[PDB]
Amino acid sequence: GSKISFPYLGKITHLKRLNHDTREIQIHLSRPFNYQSGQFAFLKIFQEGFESAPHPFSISGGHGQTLYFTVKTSGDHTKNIYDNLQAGSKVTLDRAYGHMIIEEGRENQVWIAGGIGITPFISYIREHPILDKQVHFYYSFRGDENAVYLDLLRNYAQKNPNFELHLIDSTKDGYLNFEQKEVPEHATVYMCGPISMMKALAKQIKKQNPKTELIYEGFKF
Ligand SMILES: Cc1cc2nc3c(=O)[nH]c(=O)nc-3n(C[C@H](O)[C@H](O)[C@H](O)COP(=O)(O)OP(=O)(O)OC[C@H]3O[C@@H](n4cnc5c(N)ncnc54)[C@H](O)[C@@H]3O)c2cc1C
Ligand SMILES: [Cl-]
Repeated sequence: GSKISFPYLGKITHLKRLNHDTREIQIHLSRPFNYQSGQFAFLKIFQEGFESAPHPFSISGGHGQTLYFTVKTSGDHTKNIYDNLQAGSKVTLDRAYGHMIIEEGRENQVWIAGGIGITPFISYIREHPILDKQVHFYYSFRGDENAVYLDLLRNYAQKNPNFELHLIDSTKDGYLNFEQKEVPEHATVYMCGPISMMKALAKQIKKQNPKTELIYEGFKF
């Protein structure tokens, strides 16, 4: 307990409904905030009609006094977020958490995202406009209407040729599968999506390419 730490006080400045069920929150904080792309944080909302309990969400962009989250409806709080959350509202955050720093991974990196699991990588893309690493990125989503940030990703491919982008619509091709997929020899694979999808892909990637490093963060929708 050798540090006195105060929560990060914030105001919500902008919101955008990216699709039918996912909403992007832009926050201004009272003082600069440390994180590294791939970490999450615990957000507490103070608006009439909202529970103020802390929910974790992956940080999906920002530096300094700007922080972004992208929320997919999955239950009542998130549904309330999509529907009713309002610019002006006060929020606090404790601090960054997680062991998924994309910076610290190898030169070579494979990225796998299922659904709203793309958020941590949007973080990376947003804060590294020119890309240093070598990236194969697999974005899996259930139907075009569950994809987000498409334009941002395509713009990023155009600016960064060392950025290689695969869009899988799982309803077209079936769940992503890495059995007959090879992996760069000295690569780090990062993954984020439904827990069910993580565990299945971990299995497939530790067996085919058992020499690969693999960091993931699951959740349930
Ligand atoms: C590290 C991490 C990062 C994350 N990042 C993100 C992110 O970037 N974006 C994002 O949208 N989410 C993210 N999540 C998930 C998010 O934290 C939760 O999904 C969210 O806080 C749930 O809030 P809720 O009240 O809407 O869900 P709840 O209503 O609490 O329920 C959650 C789930 O449980 C089920 N459920 C609800 N009520 C009941 C009941 N009475 N009985 C049985 N089952 C029930 C629902 O089907 C629902 O899907 C992350 C989670 C983790 C752990
Ligand atoms: Cl799951």
